[PDB]
Amino acid sequence: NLCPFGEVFNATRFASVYAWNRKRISNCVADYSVLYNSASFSTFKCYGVSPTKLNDLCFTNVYADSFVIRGDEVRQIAPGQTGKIADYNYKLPDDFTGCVIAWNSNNLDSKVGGNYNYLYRLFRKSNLKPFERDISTEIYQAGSTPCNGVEGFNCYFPLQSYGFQPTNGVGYQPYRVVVLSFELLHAPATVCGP
Amino acid sequence: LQLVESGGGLVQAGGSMRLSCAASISFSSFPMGWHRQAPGKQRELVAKTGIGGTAYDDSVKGRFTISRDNTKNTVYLQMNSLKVEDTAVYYCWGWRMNDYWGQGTQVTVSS
Repeated sequence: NLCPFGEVFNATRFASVYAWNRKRISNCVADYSVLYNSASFSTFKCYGVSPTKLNDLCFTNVYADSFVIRGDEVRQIAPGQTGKIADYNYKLPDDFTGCVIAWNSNNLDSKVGGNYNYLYRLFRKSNLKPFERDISTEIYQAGSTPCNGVEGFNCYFPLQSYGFQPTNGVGYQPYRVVVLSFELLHAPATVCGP
Repeated sequence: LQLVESGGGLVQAGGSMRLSCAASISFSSFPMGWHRQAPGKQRELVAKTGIGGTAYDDSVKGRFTISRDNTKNTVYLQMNSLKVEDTAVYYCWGWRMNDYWGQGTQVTVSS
């Protein structure tokens, strides 16, 4: 009946941004006002839809993409952005319709001695297409000499860890992000407001 | 294996020794450190270091010192004031998506 927003927003662990999660939400009633009052969100904006009108709308499905990035990178989760995250990890289209929601998760995702579980992709041959996911771990050839499985200068394992520790500056602290895509198909709606 | 240990052996209580470890893969932004397993006991952390910080087991604080050369992807464990309890198999360790372990090096401290 009620949409399982808790499974996404309150998951004990989030995905690394390079392997960002997508949860298909269907056949349920969604109260986005309650969701807005669910926590102390630092980001809760929408594109192509009005936030305060979400409870009046019906969608065919809703897709919740979720991941962790550092604070300074939240700005990249938006149309028309560039940077390591937008280029190589998670890319929204220029005509994105949906909502971006982000909150500081330093209390959940940082640990003394470092939490290294959250990773990001630092190198890639080309930029991701919108909503593309790349989970490959092939050695990146940044130079003219082929790597052939050997790591070294200009031959990089393409993922790096955030290594969140609890006293990082806020720009280097972990932020959990949920991007809600509201799918409109020429089919009966399955996700409506109250 | 990706982690190659060196050092170890037999020492008297109060003595010292130094363990070394070289990785053939890059642990840049990832942790490297040392674990140990006494006979009939569970393998436990000794020390680790990385961009996330440096942590020691309570029993070795003030006696063991971990260091790391990021350029060579090497990690070291200076073991001072060795105690009989410090006798164990010591493993070089890293984490990069999965755990990486060295071969295991016997350290024996007797009086």
